[PDB]
Amino acid sequence: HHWGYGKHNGPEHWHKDFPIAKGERQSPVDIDTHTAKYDPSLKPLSVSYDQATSLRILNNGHAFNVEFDDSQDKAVLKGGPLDGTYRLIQFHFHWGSLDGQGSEHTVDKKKYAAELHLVHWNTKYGDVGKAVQQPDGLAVLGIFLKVGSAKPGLQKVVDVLDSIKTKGKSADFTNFDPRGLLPESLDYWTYPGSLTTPPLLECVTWIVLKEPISVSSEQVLKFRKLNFNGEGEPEELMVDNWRPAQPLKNRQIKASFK
Ligand SMILES: NS(=O)(=O)c1ccc(C(=O)NCc2cc(F)c(F)c(F)c2)cc1
Ligand SMILES: NS(=O)(=O)c1ccc(C(=O)NCc2cc(F)c(F)c(F)c2)cc1
Ligand SMILES: [Hg+2]
Ligand SMILES: [Zn+2]
Repeated sequence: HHWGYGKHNGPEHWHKDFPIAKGERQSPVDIDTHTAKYDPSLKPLSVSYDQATSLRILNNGHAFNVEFDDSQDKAVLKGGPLDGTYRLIQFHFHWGSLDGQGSEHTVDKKKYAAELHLVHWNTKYGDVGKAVQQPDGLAVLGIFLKVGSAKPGLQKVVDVLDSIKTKGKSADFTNFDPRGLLPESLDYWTYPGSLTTPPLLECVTWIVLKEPISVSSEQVLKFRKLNFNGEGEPEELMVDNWRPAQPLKNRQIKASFK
């Protein structure tokens, strides 16, 4: 009665309502490190998050989004394979019920515990609504999470999850610094793709970081305690909200490093 990740409304069914699901530039994809083309013309990424203004965190029934004020060029992404300035609008995660799965993208078929997506829209389009209608409208920075040591910068997010346990719940979330979620290196792979959830619009330039960040078992456990359902409805734990790898088709994955 609406898409989800369940047996009856999961990824295998999305194509019925969103035919683009079987499109030419769908995400995520498997990154085969041996076939990725090192491209020397790729410029380094420019991540300027020092003026980032987070405002709210909400459980939307599919994942939890941390939203940022994108009214001005406060937190932007430029450089890399990008042409123009991209403003950060929100970030969310995809994760699994077990540590051996959770990521959307895979590297040489290897799945990580989770995947962080920092969503940005191209400023030349005026608003996000217009950007999703363009081939280069969005830029998503993907970061893999592996279970190991705790990530201090992630704890503030972890602590607030209790207040947004169910669908539709939101909590004020100001003064969060997204710089605390970045790995040391900004080396990346890039390819043209799409949103990984319906409407599955093919308007995204994907930039997937090579270096994952570590999070503790305890930190990822808290993600698994969220609910897909709203208050008063049957409880369904929010886990495995990831889409399986899609055919690469006529696309080439470029790498910024040798
Ligand atoms: N400036 S703000 O904090 O008041 C604000 C925050 C989030 C959104 C939003 O998520 N729209 C949906 C949405 C988000 C995306 F990231 C997209 F790519 C998209 F197409 C639609 C809009 C405004
Ligand atoms: N996991 S990910 O990075 O690929 C991803 C990022 C953002 C969104 C999103 O904003 N959906 C809202 C939304 C509502 C609409 F009505 C739209 F038209 C639209 F494009 C997006 C979905 C997936
Ligand atoms: Hg598009
Ligand atoms: Zn995502």
